[PDB]
Amino acid sequence: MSRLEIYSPEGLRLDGRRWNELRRFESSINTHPHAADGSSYMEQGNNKIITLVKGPKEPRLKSQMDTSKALLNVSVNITKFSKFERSKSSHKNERRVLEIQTSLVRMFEKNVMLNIYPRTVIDIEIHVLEQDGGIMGSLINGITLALIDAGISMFDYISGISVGLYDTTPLLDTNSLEENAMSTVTLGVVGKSEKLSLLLVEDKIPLDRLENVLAIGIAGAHRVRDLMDEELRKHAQKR
Amino acid sequence: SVQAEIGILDHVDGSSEFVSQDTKVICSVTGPIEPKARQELPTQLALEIIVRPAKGVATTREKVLEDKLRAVLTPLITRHCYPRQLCQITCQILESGEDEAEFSLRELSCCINAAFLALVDAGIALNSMCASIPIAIIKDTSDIIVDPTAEQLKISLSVHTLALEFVNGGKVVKNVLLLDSNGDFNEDQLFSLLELGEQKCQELVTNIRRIIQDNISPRLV
Amino acid sequence: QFPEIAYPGKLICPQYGTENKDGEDIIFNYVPGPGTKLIQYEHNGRTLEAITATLVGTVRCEEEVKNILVSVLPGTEKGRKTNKYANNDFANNLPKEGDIVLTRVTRLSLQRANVEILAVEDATFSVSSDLGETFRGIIRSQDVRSTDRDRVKVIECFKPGDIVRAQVLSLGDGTNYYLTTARNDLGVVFARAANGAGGLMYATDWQMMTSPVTGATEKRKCAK
Amino acid sequence: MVEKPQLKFKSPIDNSESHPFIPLLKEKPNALKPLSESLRLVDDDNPSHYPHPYEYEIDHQEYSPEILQIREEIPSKSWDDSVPIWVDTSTELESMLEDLKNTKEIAVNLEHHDYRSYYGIVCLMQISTRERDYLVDTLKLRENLHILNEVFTNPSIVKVFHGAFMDIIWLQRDLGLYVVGLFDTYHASKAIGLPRHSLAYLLENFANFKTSKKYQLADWRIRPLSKPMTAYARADTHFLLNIYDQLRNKLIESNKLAGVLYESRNVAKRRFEYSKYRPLTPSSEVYSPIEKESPWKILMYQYNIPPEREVLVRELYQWRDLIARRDDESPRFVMPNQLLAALVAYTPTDVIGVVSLTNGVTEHVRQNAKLLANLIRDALRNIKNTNADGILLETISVPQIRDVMERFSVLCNSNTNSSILLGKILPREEHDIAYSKDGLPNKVKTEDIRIRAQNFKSALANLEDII
Amino acid sequence: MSTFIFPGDSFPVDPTTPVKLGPGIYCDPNTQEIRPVNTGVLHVSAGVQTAYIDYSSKRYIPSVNDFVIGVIIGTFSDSYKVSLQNFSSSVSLSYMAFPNASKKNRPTLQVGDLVYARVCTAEKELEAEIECFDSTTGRDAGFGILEDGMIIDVNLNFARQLLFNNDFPLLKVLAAHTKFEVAIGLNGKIWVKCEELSNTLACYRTIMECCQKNDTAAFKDIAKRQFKEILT
Amino acid sequence: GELVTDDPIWMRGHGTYFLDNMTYSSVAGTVSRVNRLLSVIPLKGRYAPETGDHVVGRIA
RNA sequence: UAUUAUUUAUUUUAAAA
Repeated sequence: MSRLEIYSPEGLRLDGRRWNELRRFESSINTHPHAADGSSYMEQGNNKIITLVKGPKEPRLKSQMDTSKALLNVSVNITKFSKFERSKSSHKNERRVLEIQTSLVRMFEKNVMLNIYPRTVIDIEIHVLEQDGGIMGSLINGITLALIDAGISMFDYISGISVGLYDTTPLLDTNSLEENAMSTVTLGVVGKSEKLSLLLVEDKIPLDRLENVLAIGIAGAHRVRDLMDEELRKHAQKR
Repeated sequence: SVQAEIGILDHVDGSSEFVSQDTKVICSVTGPIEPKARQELPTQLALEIIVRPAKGVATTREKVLEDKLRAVLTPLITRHCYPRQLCQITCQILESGEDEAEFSLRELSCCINAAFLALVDAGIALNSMCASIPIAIIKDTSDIIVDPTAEQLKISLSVHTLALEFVNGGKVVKNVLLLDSNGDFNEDQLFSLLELGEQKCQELVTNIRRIIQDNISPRLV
Repeated sequence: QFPEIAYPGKLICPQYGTENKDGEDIIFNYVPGPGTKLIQYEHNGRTLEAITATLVGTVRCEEEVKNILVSVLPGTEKGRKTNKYANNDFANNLPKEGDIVLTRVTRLSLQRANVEILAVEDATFSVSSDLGETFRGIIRSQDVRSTDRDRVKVIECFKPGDIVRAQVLSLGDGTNYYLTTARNDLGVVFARAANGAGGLMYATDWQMMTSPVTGATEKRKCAK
Repeated sequence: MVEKPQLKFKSPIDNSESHPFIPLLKEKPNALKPLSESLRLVDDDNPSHYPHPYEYEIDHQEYSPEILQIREEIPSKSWDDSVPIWVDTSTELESMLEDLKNTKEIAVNLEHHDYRSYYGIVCLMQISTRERDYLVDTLKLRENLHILNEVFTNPSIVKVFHGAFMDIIWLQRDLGLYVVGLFDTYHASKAIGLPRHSLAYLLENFANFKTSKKYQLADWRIRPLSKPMTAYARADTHFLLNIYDQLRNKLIESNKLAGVLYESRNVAKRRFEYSKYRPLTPSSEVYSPIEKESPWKILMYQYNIPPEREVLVRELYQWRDLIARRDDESPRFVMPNQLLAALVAYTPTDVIGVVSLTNGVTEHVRQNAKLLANLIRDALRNIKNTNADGILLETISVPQIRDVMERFSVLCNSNTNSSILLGKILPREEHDIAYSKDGLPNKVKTEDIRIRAQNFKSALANLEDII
Repeated sequence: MSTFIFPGDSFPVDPTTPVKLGPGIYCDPNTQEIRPVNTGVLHVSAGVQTAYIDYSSKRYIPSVNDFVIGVIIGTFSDSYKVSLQNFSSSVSLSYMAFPNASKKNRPTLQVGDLVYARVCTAEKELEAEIECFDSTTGRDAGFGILEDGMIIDVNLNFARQLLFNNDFPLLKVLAAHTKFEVAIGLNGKIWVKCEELSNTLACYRTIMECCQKNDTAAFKDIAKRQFKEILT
Repeated sequence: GELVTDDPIWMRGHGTYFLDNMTYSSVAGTVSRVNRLLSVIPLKGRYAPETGDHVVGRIA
């Protein structure tokens, strides 16, 4: 927009929220029943993500078959219209996608009981329709909810949350404008525990300030698990 | 005078490092190993030649550098006593020692000398020995010079890469493996540098034989 | 009465034709062959099962109220003698069952010898680079010799690069053919010493091959 | 040189196979359904067959709740300081029976012999508790071992086997024993995912017992057993209780205990039935020595026999089976498949040909050489005893051909630039040249290369002699 | 008579006396001349006069009657798949190549198990074959699974000097510090094992350091300093 | 991820995993109790084949 | 013809006697 106040002395951010308030979290299950085994339409703030789980199924070619566990493939498709300016495909932009996809595979292959499904493959197709900051955390929430819809056995929830640090004030669920003005940490918290399955720090953060950011990060991620858990309760009781 | 080392890399069968003027090339050899389906030869050994530039990615310039380096090492290896096997020869150019946009002979010559030494360290059956030197002739005074500097290349009329094959104590020139010439020259200048090069390569193998013997002898018993 | 030369699309004759000869009417039964196909045509609203040529060459008829094998061989009679269709004849003439082929050993397994079919009978043969047209078969150990079929050694019968004259048995697994050399005239017909690194060897005994110049002897499964 | 123990049985050997398999059970301890109703033939058109007793027990009985939780494994008894307890008398059987009634887990294994017996005979039972190891002579207690049904069917006692897919059949056919509370460590090892599902793998790894495994196809009828065979027999069950403790805890951590106990019940529910009274549909719960409508068909493919000689292999397979039943021998003892294939391939006419075969004939063939020769001769003389276009011409006939030909004639009455840019440069033929001494090119004619081609092909095939 | 030689050099043996071809020399199938192909020390033994070249190498080539340490990488219906060295071609180990083998009994060997075998077939045009009991002499003592322990990578010359030459003081200097059991494979593998892990670890570090330091007289100071360090 | 019971005397079935002498769920569904078989029946799930099923299949 | 098979092995029931 323009020159804005990031965190006013009145404790209000540029979009009206406060330091510990999340963006609106509207999740949906079973949005694509005739196109995948697991579906989750993730709408976190202005982020709009479609996650499709196809599996466990027989691999198309025996060159990708494991006789002791399933193979996990995560495909992240960032649409040309996810932002304001219609971005053109860049050769450099392909490297950042591979790092995200690999980080997601290594994250959920440890939490999803792949041993129960041997000689099978689990394809995760993701389509990002719009992004507005905190896209990495929202991708995690879509995968967790889509795997549960597909009946894939997991050990616990994996909650994705993004925390920013402005001067000395940490801020929960950073949007696009806030990420452009501060350092951002994304976390992958496992269930109600304080254990992390993902930790990405892509900007400079003082070492003495990192301890507190993680505490508020894992805390706000528990709230994300509640929002995802409640959506599964309402969808199971009404059906 | 040139510098050369042997057995520098750990996770390969044979390695080497050849230095001339400012050109530095590290080469590694691994073989015989299991070849790929698109690589195996029914009767003889298959070669995988890879040269990588000091700057940027591998362009088509290094592709013709592979094809020339391949034409030198292929008759130099007893391929038939390794049927359905693979040999990976990888040359890494640390410093070019010359203008990459204009010349590539000082790197080709060092890759040949580095590959031969690495093939010796690996234990591949070699039919003979090999030496390679760069040759140039200066514009003003049409003088033939061996192992020219980077500045002399920018003042030369033609550049030459001579790769010879040595047998019997490094005295009998069995054949001329590679003679790559580009520039301006006639028939008289060719045999003038070819005769001059045959005696400069002859003292190179004599120095190479001393280099590899000073390293392999402490290994054996 | 059909034109000698034919183009893909020229109507030859329907499947039924009659004529009065010597006061005895006969009806011809024209069946499709290699180069034709029954095509229905319409000129007044009623179909007919006519034979239409689909090759470039001359039409030839043979016999087995009789049946007539109507076919079209590709090329001109002058071009067949010059053999200007050698590459096209190799791909169009697939190796059927019971044929004799000239292969090249490319892979030696403990119980089989993978080969590459290079020619096939048409002694005249047919053989085709970047053409991308080549067949391959497998010579199993059980089909190497007739004397003591089981418990043999293929390393002493073949080598990579040897040319082998072998008769096909049947389509192995779709991917490969099944060949055999259990005959005196089947086996290695052209080999070289030390996997091609030596001199041209020649067959002598039923399982012995030797080169004249080098004098070295190597055991094979020869054919003579 | 070994006397057949079948001759010493108090109950004779009935190889007649003239009625469905009647279970040798007279008392059903630890039962939920009365034994008086388990002897009713069940006929669902499958032949009428006696139902497997204890089937309702294995289906509707629960294991001890102690199996569900994890407990610390107890070390197996010392191997160098222990000795087996031979059980060959009726008095020594009750002393062990009252010992197996006072325990929680037992390891059981059996040995079998099938070469000189049609259906086969059990030769040794290996029982071991957490304290002692027992070796039971099932050849002298063949009529007395039915007392063990009080322990083998007690749900509070776990029977630890390893590959009981045959021991269950051997217990009910030769000893009248049934197992309720089976724990097959084969399905436990198969569920965990061990590379080898054998008992030797469990000994060498979980029990650290390195052993030579050759006393399996041995003759277990001989008495007394040799010292190596006694040590091998006791080893099959000595450590199986310690292995049971390890594999059970792993099945609980891996949530695979439910599947192993389910599969174990399906193994204990197997029912033995004669081949003549076997079900037509293949089932994994019923066993028969012959489970195919034509067993000689797989021999004709194994030995590559022409289909015209199937009437021969039929009369030889059926004759071989009836002879094996008469003398209580195995079909391979009277005539192996190696000799059966030679008789149908060589077809011996005279009696001398039946005796003189390269492999060598058995004594049954040697005595029945005249009978077998008369069979192949008769079957071969029965083989020699065993050994269009007007359909379409009537539809169209001949006078109607002039219509389809007139249709043809008037249907098909409806049937040069040199170059533009590249037409006079690409279709150009080959032109070869040669430079003279003055440097001028000289084009060779297309007839000069024609001379070269016919001169090479003629001089190529003209090689028929080399010195 | 031992001299350093190079490929393409003149073979210092007269063609009159019949000489046996060994590893290092090559007989051209065309010119029938005997010429070197490797670089090392030439050895000639003065009944039968054989000749070979001792060249430095690390990539093992399978040869018959060689004791090797292999890793099982594949179980199948009638044979194992064994790897004698990384990136090399795998070798075959049949189930019938064991003491007291049987077609009705599968061996209790899994992937990742170390086996001490003997190369019984080394055809250049075929896959090499190994066995865990000598098919020629009936031996079986020492062959089989190498349970626990640690395997070490050495060059082929260090492994051959350790198995054949009894004057190599590495085995002797190790016994002076700890009791162990060793298995030496000609494919550059050395398997050691001690009672305590601390002793096996010091044996691993010594054999590693002694392989790169060709000074044979320094093996005593290597084991002295290495075993003294693990005590801290 | 949530706890279904802390009673060790149970036989864990599908949708259920054992951890630290306690029992947790691996899917989202209803808890089932049959004799001693404790399991969780998930909502959406593919066909689970069993012994003796008259099925219709296509050759791949 | 799953106690059957795949050879540089796509087998995913090799257990009992």
